[PDB]
Amino acid sequence: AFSKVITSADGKAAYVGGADLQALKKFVSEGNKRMDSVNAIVSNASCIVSDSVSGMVCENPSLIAPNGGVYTNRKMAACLRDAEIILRYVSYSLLSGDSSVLEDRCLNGLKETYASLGVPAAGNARTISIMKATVIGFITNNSQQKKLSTPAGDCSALASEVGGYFDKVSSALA
Amino acid sequence: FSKVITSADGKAAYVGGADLQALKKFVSEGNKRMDSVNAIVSNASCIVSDSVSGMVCENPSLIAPNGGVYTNRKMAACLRDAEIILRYVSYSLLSGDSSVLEDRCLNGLKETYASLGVPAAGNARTISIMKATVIGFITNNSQQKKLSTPAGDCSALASEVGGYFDKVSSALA
Amino acid sequence: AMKKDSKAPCVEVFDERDGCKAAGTQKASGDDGFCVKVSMKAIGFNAAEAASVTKNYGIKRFGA
Amino acid sequence: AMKKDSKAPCVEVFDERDGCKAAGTQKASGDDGFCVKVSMKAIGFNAAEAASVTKNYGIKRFGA
Ligand SMILES: *CCC1=C(C)C(=O)N/C1=C\c1[nH]c(/C=C2\N=C(C[C@H]3NC(=O)C([C@H](*)C)=C3C)C(C)=C2CCC(=O)O)c(CCC(=O)O)c1C
Ligand SMILES: *CCC1=C(C)C(=O)N/C1=C\c1[nH]c(/C=C2\N=C(C[C@H]3NC(=O)C([C@H](*)C)=C3C)C(C)=C2CCC(=O)O)c(CCC(=O)O)c1C
Ligand SMILES: *[C@@H](C)[C@H]1/C(=C/C2=NC(=C\c3[nH]c(C[C@H]4NC(=O)C(C=C)=C4C)c(C)c3CCC(=O)O)/C(CCC(=O)O)=C2C)NC(=O)[C@@H]1C
Ligand SMILES: *[C@@H](C)[C@H]1/C(=C/C2=NC(=C\c3[nH]c(C[C@H]4NC(=O)C(C=C)=C4C)c(C)c3CCC(=O)O)/C(CCC(=O)O)=C2C)NC(=O)[C@@H]1C
Ligand SMILES: *[C@@H](C)[C@H]1/C(=C/C2=NC(=C\c3[nH]c(C[C@H]4NC(=O)C(C=C)=C4C)c(C)c3CCC(=O)O)/C(CCC(=O)O)=C2C)NC(=O)[C@@H]1C
Ligand SMILES: *[C@@H](C)[C@H]1/C(=C/C2=NC(=C\c3[nH]c(C[C@H]4NC(=O)C(C=C)=C4C)c(C)c3CCC(=O)O)/C(CCC(=O)O)=C2C)NC(=O)[C@@H]1C
Ligand SMILES: *[C@H](C)[C@H]1/C(=C/C2=NC(=C\c3[nH]c(C[C@H]4NC(=O)C(C=C)=C4C)c(C)c3CCC(=O)O)/C(CCC(=O)O)=C2C)NC(=O)[C@@H]1C
Ligand SMILES: *[C@H](C)[C@H]1/C(=C/C2=NC(=C\c3[nH]c(C[C@H]4NC(=O)C(C=C)=C4C)c(C)c3CCC(=O)O)/C(CCC(=O)O)=C2C)NC(=O)[C@@H]1C
Repeated sequence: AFSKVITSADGKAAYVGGADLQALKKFVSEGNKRMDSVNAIVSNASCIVSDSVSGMVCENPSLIAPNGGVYTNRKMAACLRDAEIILRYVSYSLLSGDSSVLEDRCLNGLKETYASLGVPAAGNARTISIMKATVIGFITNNSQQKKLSTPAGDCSALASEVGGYFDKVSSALA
Repeated sequence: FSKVITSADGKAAYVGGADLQALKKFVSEGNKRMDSVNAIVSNASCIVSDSVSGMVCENPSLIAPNGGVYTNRKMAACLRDAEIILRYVSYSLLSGDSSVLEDRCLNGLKETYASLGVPAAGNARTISIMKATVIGFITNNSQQKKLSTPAGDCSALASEVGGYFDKVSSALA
Repeated sequence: AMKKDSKAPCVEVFDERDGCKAAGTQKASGDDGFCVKVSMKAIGFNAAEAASVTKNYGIKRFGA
Repeated sequence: AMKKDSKAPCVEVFDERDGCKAAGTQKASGDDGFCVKVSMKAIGFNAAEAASVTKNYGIKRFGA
């Protein structure tokens, strides 16, 4: 449905509403909660990313010292960008109920690229674990400052699913 | 930058280099002033959301039926106005004067809000919190984020921007 | 393959059941208030956020 | 007069003294890294943020 968007030369937007969206919500499990879950990620993308990268640094502040992985704002900004890219591919995996595109368009070759550039794998592992923790926290009403504007209920199955997409990233970059 | 504003043209103006070096001679404390404007605009979203939130939390009737910000549109319009006001204040601080804030934001605004039922007490709380937040950043009293500036005293610019917020408060009281 | 072009799926979810419609925004067929949008965009660098994290990483936010 | 068109001066301040340049962003004359941009823009509604305030207004944030 949105697969055309992934492959189009310029990625112009596709939209799904009305009866086509009714159908879409039937082909993925827990369609309504799933949409709230995707919304939680993308609506909070900035804070998810900045909190996770900040925590990788506060646990290992040599990362912002000379020779460190996010020394200088150019590298810091590139790291924040990558964390958003990864988060966004995870958001799309949760929308679609599978990880084919995350695996193909995000993870395939990424370790090799980080190894060539010297991006520290231990830092990457911590950034991912925090993004995972933050997203699951939102979805399970364990976020402390901001709660989601949803009907109250249990989203544990979607939390486990999105956790598995983050684990695909962590495993690929280990 | 008056051309940008005088006309509805909608086009951006840019100034850099020796041009900006000169412009900074026409306002006091040019460099700290640019840091102060940057702090306002870089944090605009959180300044606005914290101030409108503080509004509601002291008077939660405002989001009950018949309240000033009940429904998403009314809340969104309020957040929008709070950002409009903050941005006119940021422009006053960039330029060192309040002429545009008065002519293009305040002139006629009390009367519009009277017609539409935008309550003055709620506006007063939102402005006071935006003022406190902005001064907090400029004076190193923000607790979750600090500015990336040399350490120094910015009390004079804090008092100047406080005066701009006070022009808004006085207009809308 | 990861293309190295910084492009990622940008998903947007809409719930407009209050009936508040912004002009110009009807992009698919429907009258129930729901829509999902996906585009492929290059994710940009954000110097302001990089500056902030470089300064403020050691502050615990959001009761984390 | 307030034009009731939601338009406000949108100021952007650039400090690019670290020498990092983005393609297509040089809009003024200068090599010292500094630039100020001003444009008049209609300030838009953010329904997601309105929803968030409606849910979350009573939580104190930022050591406020
Ligand atoms: C998106 C911002 C946000 C809102 C809003 C909210 O309500 N919660 C939010 C973020 C959030 N963060 C976490 C978990 C962690 N965040 C960090 C980094 C910070 N801890 C530090 O020590 C540090 C430097 C001083 C930080 C900056 C860490 C380490 C975690 C824990 C990661 C883990 O492996 O568990 C969450 C999850 C819920 C929680 O409160 O812990 C959320 C929602
Ligand atoms: C932009 C967000 C932010 C960051 C980041 C940061 O480091 N400080 C930030 C905001 C900020 N807020 C204030 C002051 C106030 N904020 C509120 C609203 C909240 N108080 C509530 O009771 C409430 C509902 C539960 C809120 C939401 C208020 C009332 C104030 C005080 C205003 C006053 O008259 O003093 C500041 C100023 C410094 C501080 O920590 O108080 C800042 C920087
Ligand atoms: C974990 C994700 C959350 C949690 C989520 C829940 N959402 C529930 C019902 C629900 N959500 C929507 C909006 C959603 N559907 C769409 O099509 C789109 C946009 C395209 C959106 C944003 C709807 C329509 C519904 C049905 C109920 C209603 O409208 O009131 C829900 C109830 C269970 C269920 O219906 O499966 C839950 C639990 N709730 C939580 O507390 C955590 C934080
Ligand atoms: C309250 C405002 C702050 C405070 C700010 C200070 N800034 C100081 C010097 C300074 N800042 C800049 C960047 C600024 N000038 C520009 O043209 C632009 C972009 C267009 C910006 C963002 C520069 C270039 C300078 C001078 C070079 C340097 O000092 O690095 C400063 C020192 C005093 C002074 O120069 O007047 C201060 C105190 N510091 C604080 O602690 C509060 C939070
Ligand atoms: C390198 C990757 C940096 C980074 C640089 C970026 N700057 C972006 C927008 C931008 N920067 C300026 C200032 C520059 N232009 C000038 O004419 C002068 C002085 C004469 C300077 C110092 C301007 C005016 C602009 C906006 C252009 C406009 O409004 O028309 C930018 C954005 C590109 C995008 O959003 O896709 C970038 C990436 N950003 C980083 O994180 C690193 C540290
Ligand atoms: C009324 C003033 C509301 C308000 C509504 C806004 N929606 C905006 C963007 C938007 N909304 C949709 C969903 C809508 N279009 C459809 O085709 C369908 C169903 C088939 C629906 C339910 C879409 C697709 C879009 C994006 C339009 C596009 O991608 O071309 C919007 C603009 C946001 C902005 O300018 O930043 C507004 C203002 N927003 C509010 O706060 C009140 C509550
Ligand atoms: C953040 C948690 C990391 C960190 C990240 C860095 N990545 C750097 C350059 C870079 N990253 C990619 C992968 C990115 N591009 C894509 O197209 C996609 C998926 C579609 C992804 C996830 C590429 C291709 C590149 C280089 C080419 C480019 O940037 O356009 C980077 C700069 C490193 C350097 O120049 O030395 C950083 C800092 N670095 C860290 O320490 C933490 C752990
Ligand atoms: C927020 C702290 C308030 C709150 C504010 C509301 N304002 C509403 C509508 C509105 N606001 C203006 C002034 C605004 N437009 C401009 O062009 C400029 C400056 C250039 C300003 C500051 C106008 C003209 C209007 C009506 C037209 C429109 O919405 O575009 C509003 C909705 C009222 C309505 O729908 O009639 C609200 C809720 N409300 C509160 O309770 C707190 C105190």
